[PDB]
Amino acid sequence: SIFSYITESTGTPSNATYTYVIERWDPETSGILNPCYGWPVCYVTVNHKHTVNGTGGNPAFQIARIEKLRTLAEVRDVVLKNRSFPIEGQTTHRGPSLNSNQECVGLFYQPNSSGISPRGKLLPGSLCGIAPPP
Ligand SMILES: N[C@@H](CCC(=O)O)C(=O)O
Ligand SMILES: [Zn+2]
Repeated sequence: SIFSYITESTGTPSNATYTYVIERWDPETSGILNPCYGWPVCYVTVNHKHTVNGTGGNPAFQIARIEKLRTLAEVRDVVLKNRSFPIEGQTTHRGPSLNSNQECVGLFYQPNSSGISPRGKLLPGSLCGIAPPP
């Protein structure tokens, strides 16, 4: 799984600044495929749930192009090579009202590198608000 959690949500449900931690991404040993393999363009990003359905907002930043990577394990290899973990920082949400159970910052896949991301979703196995085991 991919473990991330928000440690502070400053503001209101519809206008918030999140402080977050993406703490750990466990090895990918079950053969899960990259859900955006074969798209013309796909990014893995740090992004947040923007709607009640969990679709992506404006990403904090993009980590890598991944549309040529067939498996989720290959995506993990590229993310862990290019970013030291834990990934920590802030991002912002302005849009639909989200309660704490609807807030989440994590690793999204998406075709766009900036702007609201209706086709962006958390990568498979993303856990929001749950700490990893020691
Ligand atoms: N930077 C955008 C954030 C949009 C979002 O919630 O993804 C704004 O403040 O309008
Ligand atoms: Zn948002």
